[PDB]
Amino acid sequence: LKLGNSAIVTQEAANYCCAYGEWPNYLPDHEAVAIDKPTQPETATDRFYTLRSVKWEATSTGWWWKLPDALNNIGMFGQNVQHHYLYRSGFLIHVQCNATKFHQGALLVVAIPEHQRGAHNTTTSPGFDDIMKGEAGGTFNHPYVLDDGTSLACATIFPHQWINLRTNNSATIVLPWMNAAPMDFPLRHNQWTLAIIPVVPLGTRTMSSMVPITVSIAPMCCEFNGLRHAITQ
Amino acid sequence: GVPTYLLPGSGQFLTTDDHSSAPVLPCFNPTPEMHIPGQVRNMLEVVQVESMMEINNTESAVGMERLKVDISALTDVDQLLFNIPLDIQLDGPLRNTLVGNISRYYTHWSGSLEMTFMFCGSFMATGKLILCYTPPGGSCPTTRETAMLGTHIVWDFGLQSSITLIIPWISGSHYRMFNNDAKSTNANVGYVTCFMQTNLIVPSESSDTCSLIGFIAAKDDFSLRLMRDSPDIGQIDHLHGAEAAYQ
Amino acid sequence: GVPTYLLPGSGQFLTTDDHSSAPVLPCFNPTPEMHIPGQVRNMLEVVQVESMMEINNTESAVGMERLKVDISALTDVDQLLFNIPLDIQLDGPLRNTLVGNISRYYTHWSGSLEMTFMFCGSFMATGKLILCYTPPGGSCPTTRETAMLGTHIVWDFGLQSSITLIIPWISGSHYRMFNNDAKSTNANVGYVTCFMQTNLIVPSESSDTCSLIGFIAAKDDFSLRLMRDSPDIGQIDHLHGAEAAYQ
Amino acid sequence: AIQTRTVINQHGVSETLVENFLSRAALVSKRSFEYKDHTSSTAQTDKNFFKWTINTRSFVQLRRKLELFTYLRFDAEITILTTVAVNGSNNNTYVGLPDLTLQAMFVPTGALTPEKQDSFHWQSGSNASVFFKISDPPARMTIPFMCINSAYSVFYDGFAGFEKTGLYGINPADTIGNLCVRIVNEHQPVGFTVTVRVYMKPKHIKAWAPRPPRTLPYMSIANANYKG
Amino acid sequence: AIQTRTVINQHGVSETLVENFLSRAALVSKRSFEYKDHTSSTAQTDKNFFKWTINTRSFVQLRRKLELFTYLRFDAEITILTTVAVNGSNNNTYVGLPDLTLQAMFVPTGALTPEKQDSFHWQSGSNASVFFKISDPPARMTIPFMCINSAYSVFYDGFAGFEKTGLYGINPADTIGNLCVRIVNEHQPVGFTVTVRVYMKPKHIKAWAPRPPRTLPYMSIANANYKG
Repeated sequence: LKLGNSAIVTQEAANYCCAYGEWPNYLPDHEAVAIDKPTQPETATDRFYTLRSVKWEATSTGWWWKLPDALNNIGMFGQNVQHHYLYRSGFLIHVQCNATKFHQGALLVVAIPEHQRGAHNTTTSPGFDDIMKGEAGGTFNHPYVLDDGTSLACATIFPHQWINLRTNNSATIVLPWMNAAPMDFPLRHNQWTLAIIPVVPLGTRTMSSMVPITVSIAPMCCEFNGLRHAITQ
Repeated sequence: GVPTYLLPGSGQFLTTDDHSSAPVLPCFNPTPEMHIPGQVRNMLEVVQVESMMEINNTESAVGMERLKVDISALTDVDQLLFNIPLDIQLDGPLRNTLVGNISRYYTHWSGSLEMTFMFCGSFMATGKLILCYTPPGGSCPTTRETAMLGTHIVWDFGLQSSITLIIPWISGSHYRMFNNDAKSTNANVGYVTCFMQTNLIVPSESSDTCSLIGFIAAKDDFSLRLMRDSPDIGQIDHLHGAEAAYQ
Repeated sequence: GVPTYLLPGSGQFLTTDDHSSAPVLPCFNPTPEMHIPGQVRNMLEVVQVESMMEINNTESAVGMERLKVDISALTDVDQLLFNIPLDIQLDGPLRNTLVGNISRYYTHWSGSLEMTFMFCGSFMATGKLILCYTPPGGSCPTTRETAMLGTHIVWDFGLQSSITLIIPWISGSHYRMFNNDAKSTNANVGYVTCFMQTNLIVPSESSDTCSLIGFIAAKDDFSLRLMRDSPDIGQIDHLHGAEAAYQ
Repeated sequence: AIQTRTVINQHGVSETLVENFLSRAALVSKRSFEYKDHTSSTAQTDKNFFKWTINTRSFVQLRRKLELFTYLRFDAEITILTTVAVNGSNNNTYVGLPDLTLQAMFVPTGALTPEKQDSFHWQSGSNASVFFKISDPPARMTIPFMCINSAYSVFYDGFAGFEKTGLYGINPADTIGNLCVRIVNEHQPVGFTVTVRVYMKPKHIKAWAPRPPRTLPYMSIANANYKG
Repeated sequence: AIQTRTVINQHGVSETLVENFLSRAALVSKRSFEYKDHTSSTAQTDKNFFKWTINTRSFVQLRRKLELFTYLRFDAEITILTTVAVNGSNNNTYVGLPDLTLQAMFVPTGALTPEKQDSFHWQSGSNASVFFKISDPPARMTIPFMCINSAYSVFYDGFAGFEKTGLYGINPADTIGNLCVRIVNEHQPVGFTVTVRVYMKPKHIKAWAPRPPRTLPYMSIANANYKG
């Protein structure tokens, strides 16, 4: 299953979320008016980059990875992120958890457009260290407020699936480009923010026995700007 | 010259007018409007999608675990598990929801809501659970016996993970019928309750305190009218970022 | 009489309006408009023609010999000969050019430039010379080895006198994102560099210090938007010819 | 605590459109700047002219209204209602309120924001200005969509640049303009405390990616920090 | 020294037209003339009326804008924004600002330019005048193309005549007019320092033979001398 990349993820039936009902796509007529030489429809960059499995406990509150914060500094996406000024990509969010049938829990897989997350009880803006986290990503110190001043009770209006462990352990959110910009710089900006937020703590008769939440992201229809341009003629 | 007279009201500034004024800085083509996904043309498709409620009405449970309710083996049979009122602009589960927050921008919010519960237990966490909805005209149920008399459904979550409830024609508004008193009159127009049809039973290796969440959405007949300022956030008037754009 | 009301904004003077006013001194036929050559209908055909740059970035070379760069027999192999940045509104070669000066009247200047170099040596002044253009995302090259990795052309001017470079989609603007700070934020959106592929060799009777100039133009996709006052010349406010028309 | 209910017919859908929902001219910025004759330059860059970067986050109710949606495109109809007030006293019958005019000049991104009421940026010409009076109706300028991307990022998950500190949520784009309002007249012998109450009505509104609203009170304009 | 870049879509060509590029009403001349009651004729030919020969070279930014092109034909829409100001003090409540009118009379070539506010040239009739007030909107006169050749020589490589000295760049043609603004009212007991800020918006603009812009600062209106 999901054989359209250089790396596959074998799982159960797909049940994808068409994020806002739309699929990823490249530049249409917007290519001529945007920054030129965008031609590279980078397919080795579409490798299914599985992030390291964050550890679901009952005492845990949540996790987040911003979509250019993740997948940069590693792989083809990371290398083209350093070599390339600007890019466009949808993201195939795929969230798995090897949780047993006996395990108890709900999990709001929510991908947030522009999660401009605030700090807690400090009026200053969050900076490079507490925004650009990376591969492991940050944890929701206040998942009920979504670290933004918003409410988690209305986080589902965003593109979202639901890991109710009694019925599914798989999420698939097929994110579009999601920017005001047609193409945007991956260094200075994040278009999406995957958020693994348990609205139910992980439940076992033991001390919430171990499940891992393995998160796998493939940049679908990933399109950078072209360094190799014929500057002649 | 065209003979015109100034009407009573000419030269006034109405804040709710559709008069197109003079475009300042002209002949400027903006950034050309491209198809950004997720286009919002109406507030209805905002509230037509599901959104969780603050189902735990206990004030001790605040923050995270107020979006969920705990069902254990010691929670017994014929006990009121949640007592969600179907009223928007008063304190309760219908406060930080999508429909409640968008309809807090409006006075009248007549329509129908589509409130959805999923059980969040183990795969074989089986238990019969009766959900009773009561109309605006009637008393709130306290037992399973008076829950059975009203319009109710029996949701056994042994095999079905998410249950889906359709609510007929909730209609509430904001009333200021008192002469300049600003009483902020409210309305009670429904309740959705929960009772335990049997004991929730679990395997010994799984957790006994099995949890439950729920969502609420709206249908196409849900509609809003007469927009107002939402009193969720007041004017703080001493924000730190303020007086910096003013510099 | 036609019943009119004064709109909010009536009677104001906008400096960017297209309102045709009352023609003072009427029934006066002007001098009838004859076909003067070189008619300018747009600023694009102004910047579409070639114009030299201040290629010598050394501040010691000012005035005349800053439009040209000297290549001698002692300038050796694998040396950075010019380091032209492809940015408009900062100090460098792209300051007193046509495109730079016209796009200094505007904030946004996205498009493509057509920058042309001709060698100005002797007829048999032969030398291989590598021109490397770098995209906005990337570091400036310092050697021939890192010039070869980037998008580059090798221009031997032994037989070809003028070389013609096409630059894909340079896009820069003026940014004032800071709240009332007037920082005048700039942008770096490219570089065009020069390196010596081999030693420039000349006959003994000809000059060894062979010079090189270059031009820059624009294509049809080059365009400007949101006009502003050009800060090339400020208000001096004590001009000698002033207060004489005021007499 | 009276509990009453009414039956609402309510056969309308157009009142919940995004265009009608955000197209209300709400108070987005207001302060009183002290125009009274400054022989000595005291409290500079804010005394004799009204400067405010055009942002919807300055007032809380309208702010929470526009951060219901992630991406917004609107031509902000700016209605500028200036009411002067004479500070001090001259007589008891009528102090005399002149029909003084104001230059409500709009300074976009890439343009020089004025730093005093008599700076050379007021006479730039490139940045468009309206000249309106107190006795006139308030200045209704509908500024167009000023953003180099196609929507206003009322959240921007990122920084203005890869370096410095404090640019989170600060788009290099958007930055709708610097609404700079002065008094064109040279300083009268009597002073006025003119408060510029400017109202923004977003027009031709398209919203994208709708969001949960803000639930705890705000703490800063530039960020979305919270008191949890 | 923050370095940020944005992607601009920018699918427009009409914003770089010559008509839009020079058709901005920019401040071309402004001074305050002392209208206050002259029992003694002091500082004559400039005290009680505003005289300015209509030329685009008086202000530097707009000057460098129109000497981007050699030959220009435009009907100069002249918008005259006069703001009076009472010099001195009378009371503390309201000094009283009268709705005095002004004759913003346009004196072309071959016509007598007035030398005082009560000269007989103000009542000539042949040279067209507008009568507008302070409480009125500013006087928008669109004067036509006043040149005996078919374009305005913003450079004229030559002299007004084969003799005299100092006529280089002085076209016998162009000489668009003498914008002469007075106060029609007889001298009030209280005085006003009225500053006439006239804005020129060139209209129906055709440009010919486009040029390099000016790069060193200007030193005189009449010539193009430079500080090299």
